[PDB]
Amino acid sequence: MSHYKSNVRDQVFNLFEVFGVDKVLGADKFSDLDADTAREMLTEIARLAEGPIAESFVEGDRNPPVFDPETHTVTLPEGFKKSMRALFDGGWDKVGLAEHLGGIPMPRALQWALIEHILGANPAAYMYAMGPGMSEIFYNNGTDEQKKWATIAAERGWGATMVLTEPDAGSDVGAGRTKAVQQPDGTWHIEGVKRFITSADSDDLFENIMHLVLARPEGAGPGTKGLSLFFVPKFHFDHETGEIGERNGVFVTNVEHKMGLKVSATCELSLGQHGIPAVGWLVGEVHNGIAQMFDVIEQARMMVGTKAIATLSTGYLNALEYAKERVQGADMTQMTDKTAPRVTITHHPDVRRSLMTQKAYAEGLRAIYLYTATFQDAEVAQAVHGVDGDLAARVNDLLLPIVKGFGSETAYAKLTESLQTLGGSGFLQDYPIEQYIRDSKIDSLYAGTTAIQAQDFFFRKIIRDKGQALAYVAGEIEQFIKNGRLKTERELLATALADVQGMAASLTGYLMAAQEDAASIYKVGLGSVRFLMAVGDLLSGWLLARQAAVAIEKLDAGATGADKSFYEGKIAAASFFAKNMLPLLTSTRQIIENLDNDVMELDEAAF
Amino acid sequence: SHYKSNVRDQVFNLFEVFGVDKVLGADKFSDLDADTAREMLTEIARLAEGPIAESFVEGDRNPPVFDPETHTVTLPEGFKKSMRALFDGGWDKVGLAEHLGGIPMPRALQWALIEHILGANPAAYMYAMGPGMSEIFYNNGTDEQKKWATIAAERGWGATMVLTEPDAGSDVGAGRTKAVQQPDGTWHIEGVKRFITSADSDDLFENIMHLVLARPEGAGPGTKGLSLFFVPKFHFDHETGEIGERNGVFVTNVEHKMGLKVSATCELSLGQHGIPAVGWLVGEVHNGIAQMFDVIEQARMMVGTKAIATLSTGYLNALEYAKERVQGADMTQMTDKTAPRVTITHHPDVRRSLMTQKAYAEGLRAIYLYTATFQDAEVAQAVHGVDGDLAARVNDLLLPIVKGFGSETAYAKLTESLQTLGGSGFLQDYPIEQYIRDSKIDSLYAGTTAIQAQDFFFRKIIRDKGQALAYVAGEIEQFIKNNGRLKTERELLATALADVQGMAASLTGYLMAAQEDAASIYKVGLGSVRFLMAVGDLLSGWLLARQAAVAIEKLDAGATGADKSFYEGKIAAASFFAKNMLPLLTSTRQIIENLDNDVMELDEAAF
Ligand SMILES: Cc1cc2nc3c(=O)[nH]c(=O)nc-3n(C[C@H](O)[C@H](O)[C@H](O)COP(=O)(O)OP(=O)(O)OC[C@H]3O[C@@H](n4cnc5c(N)ncnc54)[C@H](O)[C@@H]3O)c2cc1C
Ligand SMILES: Cc1cc2nc3c(=O)[nH]c(=O)nc-3n(C[C@H](O)[C@H](O)[C@H](O)COP(=O)(O)OP(=O)(O)OC[C@H]3O[C@@H](n4cnc5c(N)ncnc54)[C@H](O)[C@@H]3O)c2cc1C
Repeated sequence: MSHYKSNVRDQVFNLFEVFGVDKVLGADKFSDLDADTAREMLTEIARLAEGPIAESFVEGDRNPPVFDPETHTVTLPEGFKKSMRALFDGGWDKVGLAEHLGGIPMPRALQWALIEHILGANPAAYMYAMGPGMSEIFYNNGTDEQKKWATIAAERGWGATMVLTEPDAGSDVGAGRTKAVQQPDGTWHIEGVKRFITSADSDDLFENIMHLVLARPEGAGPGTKGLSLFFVPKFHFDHETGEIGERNGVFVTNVEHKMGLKVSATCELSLGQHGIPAVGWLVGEVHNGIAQMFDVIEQARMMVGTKAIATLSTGYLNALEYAKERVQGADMTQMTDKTAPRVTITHHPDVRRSLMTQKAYAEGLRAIYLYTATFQDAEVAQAVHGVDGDLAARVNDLLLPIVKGFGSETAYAKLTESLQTLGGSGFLQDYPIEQYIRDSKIDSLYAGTTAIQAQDFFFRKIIRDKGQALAYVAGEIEQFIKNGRLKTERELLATALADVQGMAASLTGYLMAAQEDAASIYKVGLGSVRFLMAVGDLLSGWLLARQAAVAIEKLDAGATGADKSFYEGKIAAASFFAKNMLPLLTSTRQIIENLDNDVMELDEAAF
Repeated sequence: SHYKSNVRDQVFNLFEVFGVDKVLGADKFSDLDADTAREMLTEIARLAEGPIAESFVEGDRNPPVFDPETHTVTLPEGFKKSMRALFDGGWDKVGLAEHLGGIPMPRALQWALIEHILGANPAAYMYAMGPGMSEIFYNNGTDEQKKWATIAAERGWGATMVLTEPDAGSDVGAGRTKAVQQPDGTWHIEGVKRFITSADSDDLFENIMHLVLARPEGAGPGTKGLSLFFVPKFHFDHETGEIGERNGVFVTNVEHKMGLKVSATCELSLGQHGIPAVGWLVGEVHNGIAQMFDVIEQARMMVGTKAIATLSTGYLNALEYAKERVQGADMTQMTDKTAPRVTITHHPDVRRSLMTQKAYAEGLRAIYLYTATFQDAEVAQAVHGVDGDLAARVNDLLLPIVKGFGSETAYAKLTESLQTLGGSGFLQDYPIEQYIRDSKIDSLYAGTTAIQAQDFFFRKIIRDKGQALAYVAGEIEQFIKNNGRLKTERELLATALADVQGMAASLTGYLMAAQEDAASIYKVGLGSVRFLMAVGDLLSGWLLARQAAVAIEKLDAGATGADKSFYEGKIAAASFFAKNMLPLLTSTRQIIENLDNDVMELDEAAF
């Protein structure tokens, strides 16, 4: 089969046996989608991923897109376009889309589980397919007139882009200088050069592309607050009929050559620089740009995290399958005997250490993003968590930089163990892991760098939140800890929780002391990422231990066969994660408790 | 011009820290004084940064092309031109024995010289390793073979180490390639080898010496039954060197790799094309694995030095970028959207990252130069006061560190180099992504990290009765025991030293328990790589601390300007490493003290 190895079994286990998302299925908003249909949906997109979607994974990397300066367009390899047609023909770009736009209603937890398969098999395919979802965001933010245009864009499956970054403005979005000039007829002319725009052109995949463009109206103030969001289509079109008209002045001028994710066209995009204006329409006919744009950013951050987790999962399973077949060496209990029987490398302790490390972090990360997704629907959050809409939103916002930052960083690091498991053959393009590594390196960078995620997590999602979302999560961990076979795990989780509370308190002190000693805030920065990673480790450990508790109940009730093996691995992974990952948080707390500004006072020249 | 060298740090180590200048101008090194040594470094650094580095990108983007009908490789012109610059300067004869054309010099200086080639275009050094292998052949050869080795070295023949088969990588002793003795005393070699570096190399050289492991007919199993053979690509006149008829050793494939693409990695068929692969028994004795390990020890030294060289230019690139990239306001002014924009070196996380790159890069540089100072009996005596036997044992202990810890650390920290560039880090326009790809294999060839860790524990500690390890620990204890401007660092090093001693005792106890319950030996394997990495952290922190002590004395004495900045940076690095890296070893010790065989007893089906 393909490079892509899916894990529907683990998804369903999470959705049903752990979090109880089936308990909203079949009723009210989900009245026409039951537990059986949901599972059949996941099996169906998994087969599509493993089949036609994954089939062009290698081709997209080896035969990447080409920019044509003679038409300012991009050409995509034929095999990949065939994969995109499979994705559209099955309607998959419209699941979790609102019903009035043609979508099938469902819990966000099920939606992201479905998308995992596309991100595992060929992640750029999903990125090119994000158009209808951005049309929906345009709808929810648009005037009534604009809501008709967005409906046309979704129904016709136009592509879309998120257009923020400029050469001098990436992390600092508010430094952007792309300009908006209001016209007598109420439209705007956008003038600027944007950089690194994913899917800014898409060959002939779609009949139009909606660029959602941040730009500074003439006379507006500085920073992100001065920005507005504009609907800037690639082609003008009839506002009632949708018929495609003349070309608008928004042109790709280059495509970047990248380490990976090569089949995703990453483009420099010029607005109003080629002799015709880039006409835009103020979204909502209100000036509220960064706020509107962050509806898009939040989705993109969820997607990047889920992508990284999807890639590690298929990386692990590839590594595992390889280890099961590769004969090399004697059993360590016979290491001195040179006539001893050769064994498969799963018999070797370092390999099992490596595989269990890969397994626990992949499964722990899947649990994290599905858990994050159970707070993205007010009604799921009520039904499975007992929390109201306001708390749910804050808990989701707390968890997003974890999915994104902890997910991106952990997936790329643990794929190293996946490649290591293949020995020298892991360094070959013949196997998919080296491409997994190159494709996933970008996950720590776009949709906001790990450092930006760590800062949002602490400053905005904890401090500004007054700790409500964090206090909720920590309280759920504490309950699990208070409650036999899982006593050691609970004791280790107790230590990890205290360690994370200690780190939170040290950083809070550094921040609060900045009122009387400005440079104190630097210690917050020095510690932020390690703190984010620690909370990620804590969540992984908790959720795996929760999985183990369910697995114990299921084995006690008589699980057999393949089910019994699955449950047994949950117990093993949870125990291994508690005994091998969690204790390091203690040293990390002590390190964060002793941070100082020596590294900040050093002359730049001494580096 | 990707390659950024650091001759200043090399000289600082060679002379101010380790005192290699003490043997320069005396006995074996009479014609090389400290001035000439310094000029040799500056000279090859200039060559590396210019002509050698010039084809780094070309070799990746335009990799060798294989003709299966001729069984040859075509290399890209720009890269062959870099190879000619290397040869025209005599840099394929560094540290070669004087009677082969070499300039005598301590191994510490030679490896420092090679560092620049490995940083600039590592595959160029690999192609140029022929003369060094000729010298190894010389040392192991008969008087008549010594004459062939003299010819090969003088004519600049390339060379290969030929061990790996599809079914024998880590387990060298499972090799099935056969050697068939002929009545005249030559042998015919028959078999297929795999992953052979430089098995063909275009027209770079007039011949290749293949050093081939093969099993004489009827010999026993395992590594002890293997013999080592001289198998030239071309037959040649043993008196004049004149090249004769093609010998029966043909490249039949060339791998497609994630990185190091300009290095032809080849399937090599001996005696499969109707032409015998004639081989000559090295030293006309049956001692193959012992003989070949002279080669493996150089290769492991080279791979480590490669990883380290690449991280260093990785970091120096990241630092130069950070110094000129403006993004965001200072953290003391985050709230103010009017604040001045700053260069990213002002941000805590970036300074954390740069100092992590710096401390590991410079700590590793110190490790490999430290290791080299035990590689000459005369340098070890003059610099350390140790006899030749202890010197060899210490060098043997440190090589899996250089290789295993060097390779794993360099690859991991390059991730920070790439992150410093933000999204541009993901572009091929900058060299970091190729550093990552090129260096991923350093954890794999010349023995995987797990084989390094197994070698370290069982052979370089247990079979050594702890003597070399006890020597190094004693030196560390001496530094700790002896101003109190470094009291905190010495206290942290004291905890780390005891942590590592604790780990060694635990693993030793698991081994001893294996006399009673064989399965206990699995715990050694589970912990071996973490122990290797611990010792590497201990050495890094100790050597950085020694560097800081030197820098303090030199600052106290009145260093100004660029010297002052350099010395300040060493103090900041030693302090940062002790406070941010070393404490984690306490958690690692506690994890190793609680290893258990659960993960070993788990059904393979539960993964
Ligand atoms: C493949 C790819 C696709 C992309 N697609 C899109 C797209 O469709 N739309 C779009 O708008 N953008 C897109 N981007 C842009 C991407 O989001 C930016 O590259 C990213 O936000 C980082 O910005 P930058 O490259 O300017 O790096 P910089 O902001 O210059 O950051 C460089 C370094 O400085 C650090 N840093 C910066 N500011 C701070 C701070 N305040 N505190 C601490 N550290 C800091 C960063 O962490 C990083 O280590 C894409 C990028 C890539 C690589
Ligand atoms: C670019 C490149 C160039 C190379 N050039 C050469 C060359 O010129 N000459 C040459 O002779 N070889 C060469 N090699 C071969 C290289 O040395 C081998 O790939 C390496 O020794 C690992 O062997 P393997 O690929 O068969 O992996 P395997 O031996 O099959 O190992 C796969 C996995 O099992 C683990 N494992 C295996 N045995 C054990 C054990 N006993 N205990 C614990 N874990 C174990 C490994 O650590 C790894 O994680 C090259 C390899 C590459 C990638």
